[PDB]
Amino acid sequence: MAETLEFNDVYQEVKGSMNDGRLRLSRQGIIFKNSKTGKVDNIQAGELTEGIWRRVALGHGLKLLTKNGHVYKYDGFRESEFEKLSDFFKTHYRLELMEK
Repeated sequence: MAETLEFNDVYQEVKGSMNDGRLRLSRQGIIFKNSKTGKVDNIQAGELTEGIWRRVALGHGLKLLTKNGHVYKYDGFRESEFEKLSDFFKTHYRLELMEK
């Protein structure tokens, strides 16, 4: 199975704003880099408590909750990405993406 997944065409959704950037999943966690501002966010695998897959304004999106109460939303996936994302979360993050 894949040890990394990369999405170069998704967006972080913050209060209705859509910030383009690059999302990279590895066995250790998730990194998002905002293309405009260069701002990098990191989520460690062990910090994830919940992952949700749902329809959003552009395609589908992930909504991720961490143990410290932070919420991260990444939007603009094709629906066909669900299987690889679901498998990655289950295998490496030991979490089952909830479909809502």
